[PDB]
Amino acid sequence: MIGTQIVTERLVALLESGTEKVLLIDSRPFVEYNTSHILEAININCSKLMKRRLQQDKVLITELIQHSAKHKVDIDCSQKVVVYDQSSQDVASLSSDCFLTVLLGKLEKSFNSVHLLAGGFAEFSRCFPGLCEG
Amino acid sequence: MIGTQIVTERLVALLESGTEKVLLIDSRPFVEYNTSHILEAININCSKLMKRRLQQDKVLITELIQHSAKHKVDIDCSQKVVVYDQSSQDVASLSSDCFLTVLLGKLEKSFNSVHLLAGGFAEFSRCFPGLCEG
Amino acid sequence: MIGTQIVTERLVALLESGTEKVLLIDSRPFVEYNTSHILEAININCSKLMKRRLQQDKVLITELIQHSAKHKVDIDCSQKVVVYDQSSQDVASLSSDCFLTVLLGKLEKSFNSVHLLAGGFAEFSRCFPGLCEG
Amino acid sequence: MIGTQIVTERLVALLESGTEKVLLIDSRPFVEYNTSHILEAININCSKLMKRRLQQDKVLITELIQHSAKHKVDIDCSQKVVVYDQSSQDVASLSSDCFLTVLLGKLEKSFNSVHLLAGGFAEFSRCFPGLCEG
Repeated sequence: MIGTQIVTERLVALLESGTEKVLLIDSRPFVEYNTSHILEAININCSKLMKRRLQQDKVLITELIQHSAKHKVDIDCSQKVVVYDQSSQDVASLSSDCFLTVLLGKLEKSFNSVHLLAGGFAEFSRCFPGLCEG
Repeated sequence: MIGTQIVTERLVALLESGTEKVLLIDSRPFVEYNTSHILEAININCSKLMKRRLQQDKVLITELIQHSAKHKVDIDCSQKVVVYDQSSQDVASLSSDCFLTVLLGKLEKSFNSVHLLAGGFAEFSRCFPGLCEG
Repeated sequence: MIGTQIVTERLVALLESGTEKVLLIDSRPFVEYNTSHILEAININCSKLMKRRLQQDKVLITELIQHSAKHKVDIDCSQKVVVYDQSSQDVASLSSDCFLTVLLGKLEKSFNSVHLLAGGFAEFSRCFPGLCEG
Repeated sequence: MIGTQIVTERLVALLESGTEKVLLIDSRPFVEYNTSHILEAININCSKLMKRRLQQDKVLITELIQHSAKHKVDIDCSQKVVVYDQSSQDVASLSSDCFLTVLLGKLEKSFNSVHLLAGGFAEFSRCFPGLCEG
């Protein structure tokens, strides 16, 4: 896993353009997600069990994404994928074995461009409240 | 689905010099596969029942690829993927609603480089019988 | 250089439905190009002198592509690239040290998807004479 | 231009792995570069003139990279490219028309993975002094 980031302003620049198709993933607990999240973000359960099954490779990230979608999600390895939790500043500040870290590895294998959101939902919701759904 | 081909000879070249990881997909009936197939190739049942599940996006291709593997098949979008049937010369000569075309469409979505083997397992086993497996 | 092909028919399909940007490269002598070439195709002189400059990496392919364009050719690595000569059936039938093979090698380095047109400008102009340009 | 970042720790993780080939680009003035820079970083002159020629598309970024290399540089669109200046924190904190911003656009077009180093040479040299050359 390489691990790269995108900042809020640049994500919004990305969303506002008909340039790229974005897969937005919210890796927080569902109460948080259901409470508020970035528009059209897909909730991927931050479970300790799900982490085990992903690293056991008994679940595929592409499988989890689609099962987690209320919509019928488009899986396409050309989609720019942005992941976020509550307040992680960068990939380096993560522990080697946590869920988000595991999630990024699986994603970087199935998608060409995978980025963590700098500051997480905390910063994003702080800057663009009109872009969050409750 | 765009549809590109690789000729039998460039496949071997692609294999011999391990500069790229190759995912080899045998899309023929199980009996044809189990008889003889290109070394290390993965069999994806030519089931019209599996077809209908793919077009329904009720099963993902990478899911279907890992299910059809004895070893731990590494789903990685930067893998070069080569599909083969019995004796298809190229992608244009395929019907609009056949398993292969359905298979290639879903594969090109999950994988960067996806190629049909020009001539199928007919010409390959006709040229490199030592690279086949009983 | 791996070496993959696209058949005349899938090229047109690739063009008609603008879901991908296509870079069309005519690798024949200038007189052959100027007579008739596939619509919008860029001519890259088959010069043994240009060959030697490419293998010396004294001229870059994207440099050579923009030099050989009347319009502003957008060098973009995510462009689908299709090369053609007069009547080459596939990449395997090419000599190890010919311009085409040298051209494809450098192109695959600068571009994600690079394909030889199966049958060259012979079969294409034999099938879509309306998509040729005098 | 999308614009993404990589932090020092993750760049070093990237360099230390035989996983990916990295193109390291130093976009500062040459006195700074010659004074000290990250090992094997290629100096790309931060010139106001060069900025104009790049945006006029009269110079190609792939052309500039190779001309700027004391070594014979490998241009290959699969190379992970990390760019850095003195102390830019993220892409969003850049002005829309500055050189670095122009540089990132051109690079993102010729390379699949292009990232700005979070904090620039200032932070990198602050953390890994043994990885800088004077």
